[PDB]
Amino acid sequence: SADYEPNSWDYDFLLSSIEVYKDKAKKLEAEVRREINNEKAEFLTLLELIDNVQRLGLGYRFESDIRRALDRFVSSGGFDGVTKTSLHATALSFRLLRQHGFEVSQEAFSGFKDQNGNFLENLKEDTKAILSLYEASFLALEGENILDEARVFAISHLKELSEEKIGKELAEQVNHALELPLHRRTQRLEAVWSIEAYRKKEDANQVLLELAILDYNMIQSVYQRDLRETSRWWRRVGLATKLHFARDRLIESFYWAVGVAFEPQYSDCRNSVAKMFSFVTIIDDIYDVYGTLDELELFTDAVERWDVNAINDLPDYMKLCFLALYNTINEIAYDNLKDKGENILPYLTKAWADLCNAFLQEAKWLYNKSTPTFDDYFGNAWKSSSGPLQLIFAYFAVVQNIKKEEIENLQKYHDIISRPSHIFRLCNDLASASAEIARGETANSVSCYMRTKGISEELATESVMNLIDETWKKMNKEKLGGSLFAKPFVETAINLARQSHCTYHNGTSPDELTRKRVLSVITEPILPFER
Repeated sequence: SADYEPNSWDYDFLLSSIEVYKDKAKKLEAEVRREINNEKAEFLTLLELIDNVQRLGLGYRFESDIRRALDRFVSSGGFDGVTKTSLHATALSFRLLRQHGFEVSQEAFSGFKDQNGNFLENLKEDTKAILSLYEASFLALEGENILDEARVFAISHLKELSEEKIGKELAEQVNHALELPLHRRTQRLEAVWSIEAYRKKEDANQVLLELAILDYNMIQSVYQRDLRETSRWWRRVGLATKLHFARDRLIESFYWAVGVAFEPQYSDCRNSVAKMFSFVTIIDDIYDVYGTLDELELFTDAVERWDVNAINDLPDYMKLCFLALYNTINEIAYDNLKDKGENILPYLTKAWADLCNAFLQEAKWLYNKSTPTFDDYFGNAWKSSSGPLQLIFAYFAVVQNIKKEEIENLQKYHDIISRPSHIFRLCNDLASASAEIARGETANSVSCYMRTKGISEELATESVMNLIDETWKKMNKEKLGGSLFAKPFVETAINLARQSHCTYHNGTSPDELTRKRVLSVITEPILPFER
């Protein structure tokens, strides 16, 4: 059928003094759509265009155009011949195809090996192709050994590189890929970086470049508006000021939400997740350092009973904390009862009851100086991260028609939200591993892994790294098909993982990097286009 219905992100709506900005955005967008649709353009060129469009942060806007292009690139058999011509073309086309649900085999790289079954060592000459292969390897599924091998062959060459041999441009490109592959970096962060990079190319498509900048700043404006309303709500609750021991992480929480749902039409999800993580921060502090087991026991009990007529059992500080959570969640339940005509309160309260219990378990292991095996510890840790609770709330804010089966699967911690949480927990612990280890702390996935396997931090650190890689492959299959959930929500879940990779780094300085990123994504707009 024909679809003439409007999009929640069309400039005609998002840009309703400004009339000037709208017309230009639409004109630029029109020309870009024409290019992606160019029926007579060199295939490799078409693919490189799609790649920039996406890297610059505009893929969500030309989603159907790109699928259409990839479709005729396959039917015409342009892909079959490419897998025999260039490595760069194969890898790039492979990544874009798999990314868009297309069925591709790892055997498309078998033609770049030798009799020994190894990639031709001379391929390292074309650094560009090596970068492409690298990026594509990350979309590997379980079993695809060729891709795993390709990732190895790629990193070897990229590390042994230098600006002097490839140039300041390609060099900056290699360092970026290594820092974090495209498939794992959040879309908003990758866009800021690519836009700064593209605007320096002497042959960069000006129309596309202006559109990227204009669109990026437009979306950022929504975030600022979103954060403004949420900052008002937060300050209204005043929970952060009344609890002298608690730390305020509203801005950091919002930054985190942007990684989960960057599309402008997702303000609710963005706000729901920002608010939720904000409460998680305070409650986490309550169980981690402030509360005594007797009190923690009472609070946990209160969240399970979800009875407002029993807050007088809690000590003053928890009494305030509990009522704030109680109302906030009931608020969200109301919104859903009003919009979807469904009572989801049980699902939201269960998520919170579960989290608190995970927090309680850690408080107990800590108090009793217990030493659970990695499996028991981690099993509890990926839940205490709040990752699945955040996804359960995201669900109701992302899907229009909720399905009893889907929510029941989320309630059972289906792979869709558990896998990303595994990564969430692992990236957090990895970043603080060295610190907590040299301090005698054992409450950390890496530390726990060390004790459970009896190996060095270096050894354990690698094991955790490989653990993440495996999780990504299983996570990639979920999105590729055979999922109970709609692909849109599968991507949301995965974004939690992506955000995890970005908010947890080694270090520019660590605290310095977290400041720059939050500013480049929320506060400071991108410098206007220069002709």
